[PDB]
Amino acid sequence: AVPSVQTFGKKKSATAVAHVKAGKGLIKVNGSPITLVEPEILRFKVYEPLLLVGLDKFSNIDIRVRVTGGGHVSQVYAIRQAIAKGLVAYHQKYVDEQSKNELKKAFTSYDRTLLIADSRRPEPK
Amino acid sequence: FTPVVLATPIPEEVQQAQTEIKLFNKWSFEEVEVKDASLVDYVQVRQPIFVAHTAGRYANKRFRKAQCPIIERLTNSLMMNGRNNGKKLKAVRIIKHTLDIINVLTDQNPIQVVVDAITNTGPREDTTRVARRQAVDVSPLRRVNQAIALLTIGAREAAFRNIKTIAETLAEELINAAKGSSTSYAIKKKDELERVAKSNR
Amino acid sequence: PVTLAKVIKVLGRTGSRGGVTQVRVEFLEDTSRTIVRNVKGPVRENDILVLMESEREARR
Amino acid sequence: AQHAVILDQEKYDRILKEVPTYRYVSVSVLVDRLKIGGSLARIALRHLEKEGIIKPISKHSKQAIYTRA
Amino acid sequence: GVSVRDVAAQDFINAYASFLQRQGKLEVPGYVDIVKTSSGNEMPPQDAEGWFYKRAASVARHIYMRKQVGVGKLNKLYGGAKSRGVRPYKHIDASGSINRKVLQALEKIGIVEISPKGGRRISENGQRDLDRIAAQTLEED
RNA sequence: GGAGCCAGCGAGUCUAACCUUGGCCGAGAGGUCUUGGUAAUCUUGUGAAACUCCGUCGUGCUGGGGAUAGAGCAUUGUAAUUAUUGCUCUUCAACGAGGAAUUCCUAGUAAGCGCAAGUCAUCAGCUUGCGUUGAUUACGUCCCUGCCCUGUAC
RNA sequence: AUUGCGAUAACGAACGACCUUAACCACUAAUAGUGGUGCUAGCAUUUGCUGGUUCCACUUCUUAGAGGGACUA
Repeated sequence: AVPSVQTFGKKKSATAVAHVKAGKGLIKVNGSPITLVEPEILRFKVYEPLLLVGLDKFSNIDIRVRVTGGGHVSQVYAIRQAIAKGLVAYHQKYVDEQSKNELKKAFTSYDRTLLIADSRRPEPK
Repeated sequence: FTPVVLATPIPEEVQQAQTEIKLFNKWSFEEVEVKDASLVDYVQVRQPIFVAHTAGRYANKRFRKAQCPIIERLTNSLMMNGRNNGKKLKAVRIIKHTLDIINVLTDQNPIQVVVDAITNTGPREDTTRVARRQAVDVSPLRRVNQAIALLTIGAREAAFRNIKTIAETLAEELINAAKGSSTSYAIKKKDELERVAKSNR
Repeated sequence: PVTLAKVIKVLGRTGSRGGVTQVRVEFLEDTSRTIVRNVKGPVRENDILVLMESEREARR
Repeated sequence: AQHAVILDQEKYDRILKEVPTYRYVSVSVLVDRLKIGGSLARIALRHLEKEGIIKPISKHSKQAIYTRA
Repeated sequence: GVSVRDVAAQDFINAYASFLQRQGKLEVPGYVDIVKTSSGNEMPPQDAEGWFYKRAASVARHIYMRKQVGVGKLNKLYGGAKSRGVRPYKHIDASGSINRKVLQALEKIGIVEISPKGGRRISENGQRDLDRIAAQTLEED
């Protein structure tokens, strides 16, 4: 039908899920434009995967994300991870491997947590 | 420039950040310099960041916290007394307002003023109990820790039973300590430690 | 005035509680003239100290 | 002594000439070097900004920051 | 096109509350200005005249975004902590009598209607009304 | 004061009356008519609190703090007086960061915040567990406290 | 640590000091989730965007049970 992938991100108990497909660059979280994500002070924490690679990369794809559990802060860290992982997975299948690793180089230079969950867990009894 | 329209329009002012990372999208890390050669390795100002909140874990290896950016090191020490524990988002807002004030009282790049206060305030000699006391030298990492603690403690006490807000008093401390001004709480504390050490050496 | 010196070797813990490390330090302005000093905080090789008194030597 | 809570004509005249002198003005500053109470200062800033005498750079209800221009 | 989801929360609500008050059709309970709105509160609402319109707007938006709601869930939503004096704080529900009349009032002007499976659901006229105010709020930028 | 708005671990009736959605009445506590569930299915997305945004207050034991006390309205129980618990109006105490002493603690840890279960007609400031927000300071030693090991018929 | 090289009037023997978590992956199943399809509301009208309610496909997320995945590297 149409080229598409789905990927997920984790933080502590939040679980973001993202669908990516070909289209016209729009990014929505729970049906609302990403410019409205809250709290305000953390909003740049979500722009990172966009500004770090450059907006030109998104013009041909639609991202929509749902976030479910956790808390106000932990679920912000979930969605940024789901976007980054989603973006490389799309390139990995539908363009060359060269551009795929070009993306990774940018992300892992800035912050490892964009791709890999931090693996901290509550202390047992 | 690169306006690059999208079906969800990102505001112009965010697109302009696409070229260089600025703290709070406001001030540049470029041309910030640690003026004392002894501290260059211990004041992280080289990796830029957008906002002073990170998940990073630094407790696991004993020198690893030297890599944490100085602005985040500062925000942590505001979260101090028991009524404020865990309230980091409160602390982040305080820093955001503080840098603004320093950009109006005086006119330097405010992140430069912070670096001056840190380097200028850390004690350089101390004492230990043997009873009697003996004078000893102090290591560069501890110099940074002492500076941060003295600065925020002075700010906290100045703003208790106050009229000025935390941001007002923290801003005034930093400015006075970038100068050699003894009016700042932290400068007085440094002097007493060193003159006592001189007496006992 | 102040004098800078570079840590070249760490010798061991000292003091009644282990709160102090003994270190061998090389002057930065000119090599040699090495001296041994007591340092209060955590310290590593290549760290730089600010010796505010020069002609003094650690106990032993 | 006590801070004023109603605006006499003398202080009104005083405000309009003094405030353009300061680099930085906030609720705390007007309460400090002028002697009006905090409930006046919140009113004065909104009036002076509307009138164009002071320049805003950020507003946050729990903090406000205005400059000479 | 535009949807309510495209507008910031405490910006849509202020706009719609101001509009709704001018039309004057929204019927107020009359015991307004005595009631605390919650048994957990201390002092009544501080905006003496406007506060009933503000809540009417908030309820309408909250229903629009959801499948259906009833009075009990609204009491949970607007609840809060009560001080309980020297004992530790606890969660407490808001007044039922306010919220019930709010829903009844909105139903008379036709924004909301009773759903099967209980509770209230948005009317198609409610959709049309709220979507219009959304467009105006962005356009004013 | 108004607005925004997000969890995890539990527990529930036919033996009969447990957990309760929705409609109506009441300022509130509460009442009343129906309904789903012997449960990954229904209560329950347990829409929790801290928290975020916009306003009022202006350093005055003050709009901080809420003990003691008066009047009235409800709910459990065979029975609330020496007063189980809840609500409303009024009363408005000490307390301005605490001497000598002394407890716990090295990472999703301390501390802040709330929820469920236990007991149980009603009655928690208690005990156990769970999640939310999330630091500073070591990565050492035998100084203090305490434990352990390797000359002489005593 | 009676945990071991060697030495040699000794040689050869006896108690105390394995089992479940965290973490990756094939297999299950659905009372959990996703997508499509029929119908349908609002906005706008490149034919989109956000929702409500009859079937179909799937198992990645969830699930829980089972199977395998550090010796000082």
